[PDB]
Amino acid sequence: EKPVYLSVKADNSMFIGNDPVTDETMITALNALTEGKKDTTIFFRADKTVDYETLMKVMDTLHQAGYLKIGLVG
Amino acid sequence: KPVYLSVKADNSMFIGNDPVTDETMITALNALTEGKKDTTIFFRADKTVDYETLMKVMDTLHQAGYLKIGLV
Amino acid sequence: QPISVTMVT
Repeated sequence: EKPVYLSVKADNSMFIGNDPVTDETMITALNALTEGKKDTTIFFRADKTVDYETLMKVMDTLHQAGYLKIGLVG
Repeated sequence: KPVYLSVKADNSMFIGNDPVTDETMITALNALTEGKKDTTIFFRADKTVDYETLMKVMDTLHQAGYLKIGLV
Repeated sequence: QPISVTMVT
């Protein structure tokens, strides 16, 4: 199934595809795209300045939701 | 046996307790893994380390064939 | 509690 791109910007704004998301809404927005298929590949991209704490907060939300196929892009 | 790669806020880097830089990291790692590319590499970093830095390190590991990466 | 990642290029 079609991969989803999650983008985090320097302002810490976050997007699933083009949809603005936050930690509390990201899994609902993602499930709209994946129809709950946990084998869908998630590609994470971030502005060069985004820090590791932010990255890990996003990764943990995906992980606790069962989205385990993650690729980092840069 | 897994290896821990640490990146600190000042961008200093370590393989185990061994200081490394991007140009020496793979030699230092091979000394621990004996070249076994299925060895798990755990990446840990200070909260303020930037994504650019993380990706420079990930790319060096990746181009060397170390593909089993866990973020901590 | 690690997260596994691939890097893509």
